Amino acid sequence: DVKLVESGGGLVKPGRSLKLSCAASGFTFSDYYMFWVRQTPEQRLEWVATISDGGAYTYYPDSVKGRFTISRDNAKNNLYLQMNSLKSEDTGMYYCARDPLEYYGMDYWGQGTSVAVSSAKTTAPSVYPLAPVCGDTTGSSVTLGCLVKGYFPEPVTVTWNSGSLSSGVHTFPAVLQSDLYTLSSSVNVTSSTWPSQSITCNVAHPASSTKVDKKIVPR
Amino acid sequence: NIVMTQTPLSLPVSLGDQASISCRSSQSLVHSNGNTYLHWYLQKPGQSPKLLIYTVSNRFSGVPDRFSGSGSGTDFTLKISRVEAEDLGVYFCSQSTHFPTFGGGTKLEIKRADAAPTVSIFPPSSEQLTSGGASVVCFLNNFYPKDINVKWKIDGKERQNGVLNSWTDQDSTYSMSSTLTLTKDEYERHNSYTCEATHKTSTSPIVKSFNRNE
Amino acid sequence: ANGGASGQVK
Amino acid sequence: VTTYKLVINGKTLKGETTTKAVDAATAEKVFKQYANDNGVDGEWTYDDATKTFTVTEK
Repeated sequence: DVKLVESGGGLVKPGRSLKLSCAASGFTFSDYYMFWVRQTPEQRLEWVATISDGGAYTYYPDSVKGRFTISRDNAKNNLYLQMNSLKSEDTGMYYCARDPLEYYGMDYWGQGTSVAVSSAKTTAPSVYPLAPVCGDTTGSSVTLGCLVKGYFPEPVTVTWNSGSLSSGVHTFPAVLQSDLYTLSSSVNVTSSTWPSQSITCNVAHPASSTKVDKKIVPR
Repeated sequence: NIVMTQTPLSLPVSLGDQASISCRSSQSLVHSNGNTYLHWYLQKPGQSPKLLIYTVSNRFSGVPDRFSGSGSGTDFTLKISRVEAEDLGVYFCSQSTHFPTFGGGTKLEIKRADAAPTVSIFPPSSEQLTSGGASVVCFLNNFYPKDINVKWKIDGKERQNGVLNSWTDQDSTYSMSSTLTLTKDEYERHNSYTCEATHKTSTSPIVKSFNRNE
Repeated sequence: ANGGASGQVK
Repeated sequence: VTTYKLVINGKTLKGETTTKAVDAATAEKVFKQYANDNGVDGEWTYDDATKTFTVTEK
């Protein structure tokens, strides 16, 4: 069956360039028009390039015209995308896809390759405790958290009490904040549980080799 | 430049339910050759889009006959006669009559009973303030449906500037964090901080506050 | 036109 | 550049982090910014053999 495998994505500084490849198998590659389609972090799909079956004709939207070049090697069953003068808005998952023979469309897509364009340097996160506002004598359940701010690149990993505190935890997806990443996690426990028992967020940022624990104390 | 718009944004369903999603194009999708190149795709998390319906109503290879498409000109709909768990994900329409463009996607998700959020507000930590920064955080946990409106109010005035929100994926409930990031100096400009949530479950907002000087 | 930005109809 | 390490022995923050720097002094500035960003306030020591700095709070 038809298979497409994209590769090559990585981090590149703004103004820089990168080449993506897309290996095709299970069909006569040379008979089909091929595309590159990307999906942004907010999950919108955007067509970025088209190439005719034989390779002579290439098409691009205005957002990419003059910076991207789609190409293909029909002997090796490879589709390519050279990206020049990269901008932060080019950050996204890149897919190659095939044009069916009897209608204009996209029948098969690959699993994708991620591209990130940023001028940030590797930075370990700051880990701040989110303890409840002081003075709560209700005896109701308490919600605690950890704020993991200013790291790059992704990702980070977060556990509570080395993973033994797994229920009632919400770890939110990272957001780009000051050209760096930020995430948070919350954990909810009965009031007889904390602060009598310690609660600690365990944070890891592989890229900076950071491994830190932050015990959450009351205000 | 043909704009593709999907309705609804999200469509919660129970297993076994019928499902309908619409896709509106800014201009006719009829090609000069008479055909309408309007397609539907399903994308599951971590996977690429897969073709479901091509050229308005043609089922792609392997697609069950539970899926059907129709519509004409500029208004099209994808139907699921009976929803199964494997159907859940985001459905996208696209058009290939002009240079390819895609709708924003309709997420098909599992219906749950309505649930109000549990709201908790957190002042900046001592640690961050020592550092010169001030993040105020609010968690809005375990609610349903997903639509929720959150407002930061400082001495009664709304603040949108510096607010970033992050939503957890679908228990079947949703959760969300809102973080207002200020400098220490800005944070010290005001004393009353409130995180206010408006959700379908109630006519009244859920308000959680603290005072910088307490 | 046949072949173009959105593919072809062979 | 070479790799330098930091051992943080704080009252509530404990663990490790690293940085790539031209020399130890250059690494110490990155690490003091990092500790300051995490609210740490402690005594700095350095182990030459393992190119590891330690910041310990009372």
